[PDB]
Amino acid sequence: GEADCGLRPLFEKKSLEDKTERELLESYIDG
Amino acid sequence: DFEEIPEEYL
Amino acid sequence: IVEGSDAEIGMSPWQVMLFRKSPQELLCGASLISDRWVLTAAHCLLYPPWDKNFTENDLLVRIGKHSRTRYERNIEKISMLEKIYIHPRYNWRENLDRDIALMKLKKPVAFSDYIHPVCLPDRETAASLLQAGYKGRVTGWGNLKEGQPSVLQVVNLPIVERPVCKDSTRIRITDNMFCAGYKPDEGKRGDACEGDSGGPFVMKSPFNNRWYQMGIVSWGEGCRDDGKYGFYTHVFRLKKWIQKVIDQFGE
Ligand SMILES: CSc1nnc(-c2ccc(Cl)cc2)[nH]1
Repeated sequence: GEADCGLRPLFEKKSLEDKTERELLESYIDG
Repeated sequence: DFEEIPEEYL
Repeated sequence: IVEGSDAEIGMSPWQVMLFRKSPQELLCGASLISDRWVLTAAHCLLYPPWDKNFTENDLLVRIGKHSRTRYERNIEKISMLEKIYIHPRYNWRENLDRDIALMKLKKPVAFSDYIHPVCLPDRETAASLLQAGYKGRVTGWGNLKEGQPSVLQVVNLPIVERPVCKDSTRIRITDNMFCAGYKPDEGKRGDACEGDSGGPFVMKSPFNNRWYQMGIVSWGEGCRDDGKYGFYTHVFRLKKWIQKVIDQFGE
C-alpha cells in the first residue's frame, strides 16, 4: 500500500518507542 | 459537550 | 475504552473520529489508510434496527485529534465525505458479519506529525501475527465504563483462541471476526466500549517495524469489559473488497 504506511512521525520516524509497544513485541513469541 | 467546530466545515 | 490509558501524542496518527454534523456528536472511530480513504465499521453508518442510515452529508471525519471534545486548532483536520461504500454482504440482520465500510474524502488530507496512514496487512503478515496470545492495540474516545475520557484512550489486548471466543457467546461467530481480551484468571483487563466502534485493532510487525490494521472494533456484549470478549472485523479476509473499491473508485 502506501510506501510510508504505519511509520509514525513522532515514534518510528525518530526512532522513539511509545510506553507500551514493547508489551506487544513481548507477546509475539512467534508461536 | 463538544467545542463548536468552524462553520466552514458545516 | 475501559481500563485503558491516555494515548501519547502522535501515538495513533491514523485515528479518525466519525463526527455527526447535527447534533454535534461522536458517532464512532475510524482509521486513515491513505490520504483520501478512511476505514470504519459498516454498523457505524448503516444499522436499520436503530434507524441508522447516514448519507455523506450527515457526517464529518476529524483527523489528527487527541482531545475528545476540543477543536484542536492548528493540529486536527476536518474533512467532508465524497462517498460512503458499505460491504455489499455486511449482515446487519444477524451478527454484523463483514462489518466494514470505506469513506472517500472530498479532498486529500495533509499528513503531519499527528496525521498518518496505517498499513493494511498482507496474507503473510496476517498469518504470522493473528495468533492467540499475540496482543494488538485498540484506541478510541468511547466510554470508560459500561464516564467519558478527556483524551484518546489506548489498551493492548491479546487475541483469543477461536473456541474460547465462540463459547463466550450465543451469537454465531464467522471467519470474518476474531475476538480479543483477557480471561478472568489473567489478572489484567480492558475492552472497547460505547463510541469506540469502527476504530482500529492494530499490531506492530516485528519484521518491518510498521503498524498494521488487523481488526475493526465491531461488537461486544457490555464492556465483562468477565468471560466476555470484544469482537473485531477480520480486515485481511475482506481486503479484496477494500482493494476493489479503491481501485475502481479512487483516483
Ligand atoms: C454500542 S454499545 C456497546 N457496548 N459495548 C460495545 C463494544 C464492546 C467491545 C467491542 Cl470490540 C465493540 C463494541 N459497544
